[PDB]
Amino acid sequence: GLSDGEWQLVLNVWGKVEADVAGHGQEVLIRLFKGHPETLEKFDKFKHLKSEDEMKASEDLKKVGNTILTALGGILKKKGHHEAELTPLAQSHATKHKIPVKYLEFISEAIIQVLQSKHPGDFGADAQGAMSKALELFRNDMAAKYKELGFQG
Ligand code: HEM
Repeated sequence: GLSDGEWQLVLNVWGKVEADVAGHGQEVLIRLFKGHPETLEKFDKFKHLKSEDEMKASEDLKKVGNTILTALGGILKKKGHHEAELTPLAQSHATKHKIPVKYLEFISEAIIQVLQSKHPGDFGADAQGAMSKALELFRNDMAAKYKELGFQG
C-alpha cells in the first residue's frame, strides 16, 4: 500500500500517458530493448528488428506497446485491488510468454525512464516515489501469482 495521496499522484502522471498511450508504449519498448536486449527475444514478432530505426518504424511494436500500457493503466486504476486483472496476466506471462519476474523489473524501470524523459516538470521527487511504489506493488503481486501457479516465483 500507497497512501490515497500516493495513488492520486500515480493517477495524475498516468493521465499524461493516457493522452498518448501508443507513443509512450513504443518508447517504453525501445528503452527496454536498448537497456536489456535479451528481453527482445521473448518477442517473436520482433526478433528480426536490428536497429532503433527499425523499432521506430515497426507497426507491430507500436501496437504491442499500446496493448501493454493499456493493460497497465487498467490495473493502476484499481489502486491495489487488481486481483482479477492480475490473474489472467500472470497466467499468460508465466505459462505462455514465459516472462521471468526480473523482466517485470526491467519494464518498470523503462516506464520510469520514459516518464522522466517525457514529463520532467510533472514527474517530481513525489510522483517518482509514488510511481515506483505502485510498480513495485505490481511486481510483488505478479511474483506471488507466479509462485502460486507453481512457477519461478
Ligand atoms: C507492464 C507489465 C506488463 C503488462 C501490463 C503486460 C501486458 C500484456 C498484455 C495485456 C498482453 C496481451 C495478452 C496476453 O498475452 O496476456 C501482452 C502480451 C505479451 N507480453 Fe506482456 N505485459 C507486461 C510485461 C511484459 C514483459 C516485461 C514482457 C517481455 C519481456 C512481455 C512480453 C509479452 C509478449 C511476448 C506478449 C505477446 C505479444 C504479442 O502479441 O506478440 N510482457 N502483455
